[PDB]
Amino acid sequence: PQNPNSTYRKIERPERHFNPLRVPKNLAAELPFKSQIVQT
Amino acid sequence: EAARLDSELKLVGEYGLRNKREVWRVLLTLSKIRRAARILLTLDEKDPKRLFEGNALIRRLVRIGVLDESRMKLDYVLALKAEDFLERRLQTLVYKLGLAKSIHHARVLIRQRHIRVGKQIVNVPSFMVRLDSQKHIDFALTSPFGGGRPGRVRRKKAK
Amino acid sequence: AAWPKAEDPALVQELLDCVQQASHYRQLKKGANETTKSVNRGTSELVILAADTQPLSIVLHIPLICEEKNVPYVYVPSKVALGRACGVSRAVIAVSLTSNEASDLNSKIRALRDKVERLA
Amino acid sequence: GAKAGKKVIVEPHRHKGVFVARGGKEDLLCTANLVPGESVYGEKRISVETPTKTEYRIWNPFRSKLAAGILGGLETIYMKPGSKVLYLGAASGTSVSHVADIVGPTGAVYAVEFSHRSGRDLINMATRRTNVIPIVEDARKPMAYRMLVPMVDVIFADVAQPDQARIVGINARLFLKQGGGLLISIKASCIDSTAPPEQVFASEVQKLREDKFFPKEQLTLEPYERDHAMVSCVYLQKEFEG
Amino acid sequence: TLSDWYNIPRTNLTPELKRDLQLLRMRDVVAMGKQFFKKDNRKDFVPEYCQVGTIIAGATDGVSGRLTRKERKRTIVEEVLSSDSVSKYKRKYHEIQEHKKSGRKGYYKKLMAARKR
Amino acid sequence: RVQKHRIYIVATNDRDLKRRIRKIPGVPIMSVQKGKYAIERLPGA
Amino acid sequence: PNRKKEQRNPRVKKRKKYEEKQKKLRSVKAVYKGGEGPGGYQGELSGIKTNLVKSVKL
Amino acid sequence: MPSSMFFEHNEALVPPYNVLVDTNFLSRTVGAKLPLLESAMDCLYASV
Amino acid sequence: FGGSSHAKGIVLEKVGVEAKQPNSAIRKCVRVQLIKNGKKVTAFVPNDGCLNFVDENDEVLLAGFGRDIPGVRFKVVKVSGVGLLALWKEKKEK
Amino acid sequence: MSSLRHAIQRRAHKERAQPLERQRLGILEKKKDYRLRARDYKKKQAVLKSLRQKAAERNEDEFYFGMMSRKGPGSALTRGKGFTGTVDGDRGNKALSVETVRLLKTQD
RNA sequence: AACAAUUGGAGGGCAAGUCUGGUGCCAGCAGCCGCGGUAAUUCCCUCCAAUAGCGUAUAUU
Repeated sequence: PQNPNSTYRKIERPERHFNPLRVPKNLAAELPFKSQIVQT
Repeated sequence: EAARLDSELKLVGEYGLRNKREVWRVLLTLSKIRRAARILLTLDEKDPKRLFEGNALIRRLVRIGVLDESRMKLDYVLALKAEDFLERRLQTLVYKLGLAKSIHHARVLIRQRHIRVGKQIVNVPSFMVRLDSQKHIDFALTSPFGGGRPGRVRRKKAK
Repeated sequence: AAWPKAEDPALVQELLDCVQQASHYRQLKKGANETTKSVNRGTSELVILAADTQPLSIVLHIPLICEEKNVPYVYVPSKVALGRACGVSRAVIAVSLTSNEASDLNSKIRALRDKVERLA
Repeated sequence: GAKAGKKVIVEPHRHKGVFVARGGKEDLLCTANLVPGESVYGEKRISVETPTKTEYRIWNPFRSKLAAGILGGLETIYMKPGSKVLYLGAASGTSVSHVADIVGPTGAVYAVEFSHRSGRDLINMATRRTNVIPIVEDARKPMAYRMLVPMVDVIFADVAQPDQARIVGINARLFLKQGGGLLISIKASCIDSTAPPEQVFASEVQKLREDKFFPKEQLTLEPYERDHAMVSCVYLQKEFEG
Repeated sequence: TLSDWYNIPRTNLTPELKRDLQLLRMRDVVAMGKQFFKKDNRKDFVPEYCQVGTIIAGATDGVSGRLTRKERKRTIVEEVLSSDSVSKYKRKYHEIQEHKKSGRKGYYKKLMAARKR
Repeated sequence: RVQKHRIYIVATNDRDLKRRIRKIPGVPIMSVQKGKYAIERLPGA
Repeated sequence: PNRKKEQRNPRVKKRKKYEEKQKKLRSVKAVYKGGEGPGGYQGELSGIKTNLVKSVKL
Repeated sequence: MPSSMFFEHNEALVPPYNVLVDTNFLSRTVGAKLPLLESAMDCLYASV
Repeated sequence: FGGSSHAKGIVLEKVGVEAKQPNSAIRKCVRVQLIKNGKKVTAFVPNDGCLNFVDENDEVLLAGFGRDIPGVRFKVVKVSGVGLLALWKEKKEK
Repeated sequence: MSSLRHAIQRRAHKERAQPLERQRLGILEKKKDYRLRARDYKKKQAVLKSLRQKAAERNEDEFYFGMMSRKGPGSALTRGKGFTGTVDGDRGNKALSVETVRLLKTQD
């Protein structure tokens, strides 16, 4: 009288990483000089 | 406090003891002996009870080998500490006389009936061994280390 | 060359007795070569030599390294008395005796080289 | 560990004339060889040329109390290239060779020893080096070599005597400058064998202090020795060079 | 050149000497737990005055305390590369790489293929 | 002096100095409680 | 409350407690632990630090 | 860290005990009429 | 309550069994009829599990404290002769 | 109290994984992974909020002397397909003169 | 997994559980209680003290 989804299992969690900070083209184009995003 | 905890932990670690009760016991007997030496020092020299009584006390502590036989003065018997008594106890004489590999092995080899002291065999590791009786600490006769039968594991090994 | 000559009125006797007790506590390096190893390695707490050496040059070398390591040395006048003081059945010509952290033997070494310091 | 032929670079130490040789798995305190190509007592040493010439004798804290103090974390050692050092208790001239390597060609080490045999090895080493003088006399009689020693900057003291502060006392009252360096190795088992070593060290410091020195620091040499102290003090002033 | 340190010259800083200086600030990783060192975290590890020497000879040790012809190598880094535990370096390195590829981008790319399949 | 050598027993009574050298470890404080003396942190008698 | 096999014997518990507090005093202060051993001074193992002054001003 | 310390236990103090005396203590023992060497002697049981 | 050290009592009302917090002092305190004094004092049952053992009308021994309601002063030690901690552990029945 | 707590009253409670159908879809975020993507999104939107307040509250007639030694972000018309919103940086490459390239090609 | 050492205290971690507060995603107190499952499950502790002894209450010195 059992269910297989009901049993406790081991949970494997890789370390969560997220994508970097994605500023839009027009915002980064229209923001002033001391803060202008400098990407090579 | 903490000075007593590190002090008595140093005593229960230097010499292989089971609790702090034996430490307090040894400091109690040293308190009585050192007390008697103090109240003998209260009188002058040529007070004949300081001469004969203090002479008898330093002869008894030379005889049980706590006070070293070189120094013969009641100030030098005031200057004692509990590592002298624990250094004179039987367990530490088993280890310092090298019958045992460690001090806890020495207390095992005393509650275990493997050692004798002279004619007696001694179960108590708190036995205040006399300086004259220091040399005759050895293994007991029916033990596997003093001849005799080779004991349980080798009996079940031969069978 | 035996200018730290120990005196037969019981200073020799306390030296040889402490030799025997260190022999029973296994704190004892016997013979000139093993004495030399203990002094050069710096384990040595005190060192006795024997002035009854038939050429004494063969033990004259260790007062140098004992002066370098600053350990007290003293001569007893009989290598046979030193030899059965050790318990060897041969003649021990020069003996060195070390110490540990906690022993009444270490106390006896301390008082003994206090007397050797009263000589030198 | 420090095998013969391992590559090991040399950088200066914090002191004047003392060097430290860092290798892959170890480091080695070392001085500069005054007479190149010659080891004194059979020690490892380091050769390097300018970018034949440069040579660095490796210095042992087990055979030298002063190396035990420099690896023991001493503030100053008072000795520099150009100093005058009065070494007391100079057995065989080994640490006298390292002090002579510190004060260098323009310095002067005044080695004093009582024994004639260490006198002879001292005359061998002190015949090889020309800044060390050999003096074989009693350190308890400074008026024997008062014709030999001028006013020195530093006194190093390594004697195994019970009257060590008195010996260094009269030697400083004849030969040590106004505001002089003093660096004493102390063996508590040699002064008082039945007393605790901190109390022996503090009592010897007090005997220097009523002998009118000024103790700057004390350190105990105890990963390398047992019950040994190194006391660094300064004669008649609070600050060293005056 | 220092005038009171007996003319140790200034560091003729070459890329091999700079590798050796890096190895000397990194000797704790070299002896992989078997020997730990004085933690020396200064920012600029290159000193002002250095001089690359070799140990010559102890007059009591010549049997075991002496490098051989196939071991008197040219740099400290070549000595460390000559020694053992190089596969131990690579083993610990792939523990670290297997932990730094944990959930980064091949993981999420596998998730996208798993959903789209 | 006690901070330098740390051998001594300090015989004091004031809360200022007794509280000052309860901060540095392993020193005994001897006081006088009106009929006899007292020892704070010497683990002997 | 679930207790330990080391807590079962008080003598074993003070033995394992002294071994740890002998271990921690190695980390803090400097213990002698013998002079030069067999090999005879392979250098100052565990580094040399030049700025550090570990001494009591007096 | 000073010699002869085992985790806030000075093993370096052993009889004959040294004792720095303060002005507070000399005032309060001449006030408590309690002689100094004999009562330090009596509270430590050891030569000071 | 300074003449005797332990006082017997009747559990009168389990005060605040309808509370929400499982180990708050409201749920822990119990109204007690003191036998010899006749007063009604409330006392801290030290657990909600022990509160499941403290029943109505039962003879209950109480003691003091020593140091959510600072001011309730006594403490339930026994229920019907058996100690309440020995009831909390599985030592004894009642 | 902590002394008045049993050992079954300290049992860790077990987190439940996904059904085997959803095992394709991934990790069941429970509270930790939710807090990681929530704090990461809050940080991103906080930085974008500060940058929108920059671009809104910027001064059009501003002058810096780095504008005489930098090339600006341009527009979609001056940059075209190679338009990101950013300012390019220097790789350290340079147009190298003809004498020194003669030196480098005698070496080559 | 035994020939089966205790008595006190301090602290950490935990659910598709519960309860409460409130200008989302926070915080609180707390949790033997969770979807299934009881021949079902095999999962989480560290430190301090005394230690065949120890805790607690009042009188207290």
